[PDB]
Amino acid sequence: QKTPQIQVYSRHPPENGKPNILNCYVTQFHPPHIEIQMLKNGKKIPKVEMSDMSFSKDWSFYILAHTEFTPTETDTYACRVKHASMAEPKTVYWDR
Amino acid sequence: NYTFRCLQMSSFANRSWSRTDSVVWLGDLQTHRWSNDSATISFTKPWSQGKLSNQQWEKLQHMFQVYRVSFTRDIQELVKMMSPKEDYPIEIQLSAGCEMYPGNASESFLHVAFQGKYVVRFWGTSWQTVPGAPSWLDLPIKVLNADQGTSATVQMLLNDTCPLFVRGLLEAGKSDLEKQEKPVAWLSSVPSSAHGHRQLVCHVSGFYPKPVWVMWMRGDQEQQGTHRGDFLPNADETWYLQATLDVEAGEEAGLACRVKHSSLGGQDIILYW
Ligand SMILES: *[C@@H]1O[C@H](CO)[C@@H](O[C@@H]2O[C@H](CO)[C@@H](O)[C@H](O)[C@H]2NC(C)=O)[C@H](O)[C@H]1NC(C)=O
Ligand SMILES: *[C@@H]1O[C@H](CO)[C@@H](O)[C@H](O)[C@H]1NC(C)=O
Ligand SMILES: *[C@@H]1O[C@H](CO)[C@@H](O)[C@H](O)[C@H]1NC(C)=O
Repeated sequence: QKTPQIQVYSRHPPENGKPNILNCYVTQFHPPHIEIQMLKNGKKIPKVEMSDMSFSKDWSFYILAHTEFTPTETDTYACRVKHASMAEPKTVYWDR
Repeated sequence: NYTFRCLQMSSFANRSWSRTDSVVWLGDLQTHRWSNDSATISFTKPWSQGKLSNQQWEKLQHMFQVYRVSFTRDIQELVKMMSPKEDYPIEIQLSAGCEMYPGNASESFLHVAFQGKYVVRFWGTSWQTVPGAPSWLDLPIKVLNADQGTSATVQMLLNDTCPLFVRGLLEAGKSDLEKQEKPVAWLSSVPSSAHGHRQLVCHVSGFYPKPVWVMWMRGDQEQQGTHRGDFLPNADETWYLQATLDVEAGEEAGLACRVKHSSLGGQDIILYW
């Protein structure tokens, strides 16, 4: 049993009011059953693309979530993960 | 120098629930997916069939379809043979394929993990448990090594088919595999874990292929405090990476991030703080 690491990053340099993509890469977890949500000001973003699940040389799973977004000055973004290795959901905020 | 790997992920939650999903990678590009939901393997590239004819592909796919159904029932029957030592939920992973060297040389591999831990491989002409594998596997592995038809098939796949197929992929997928995408870089800061410090961050994104150089600089002096992070995939088959430098307050001035990449052809990106 293994705890997911979560990293959040934009595809392009963030300019306010310019379209961009926000990525949430979740790694190092086991077992493969996992829920990933991306959040805008604490609400779930509905249209989120997921890559196929895969795994590394060390057998730990990984998967990429991404979504279209255009940043602003006041909007805050996060990626929240529910997994059986954690009694609580882990949330990682986008750095900016 | 490419590694072709077919990855299978099988989950068994109880006697009535299981799914098996696969993905195939040639280096860092995905060539196939095979969801539990589809009868057929799906291509994720225009060149995913390699140089094989539709006849050869159908025959290969057909064998995997047989295999997936047989795998699923074999494992669930093996649960009841060794219960209640190890009960549900059960996770199995297979990683199989070949490493392609220059001069038309290759090494093939077939590795299996149980509950996230390497336990079995195919080697030469037989399946074998690895040292430290649980001893209840020794009998099931003998049962399987008695199936000489499976053994000959797996031997064909590893010795002939795998390097054959991959030679074709490399030819047919040349322009994607040899693609060059240019990095775009930008600078920012985030809080440091130490007091009176700021963490300078140099972000580099959209580059392909993977190899890249990124350093914080003060003139020609490389800043040995540069902490390079992991390669993180973008969703468009390019790479993302960031390098950080924790610096005292006031000492930021004069710093620069410098990026080298094969797609820039000597023309390094240099950003200044
Ligand atoms: C597939 O390749 C392997 C080589 O890895 C062959 O297995 C070897 O066979 C030789 C000669 O028959 C044996 O003396 C070796 O002990 C085997 N190697 C190992 C590492 O155990 C295998 O015969 C080949 N099969 C086919 C169908 O070509
Ligand atoms: C089997 O597992 C699935 C998925 O975890 C679950 O939804 C289902 O209720 C289980 N069924 C039985 C009979 O245990
Ligand atoms: C996976 O596919 C098999 C075979 O088609 C099917 O019967 C099984 O119920 C599927 N499992 C899930 C969880 O959808």
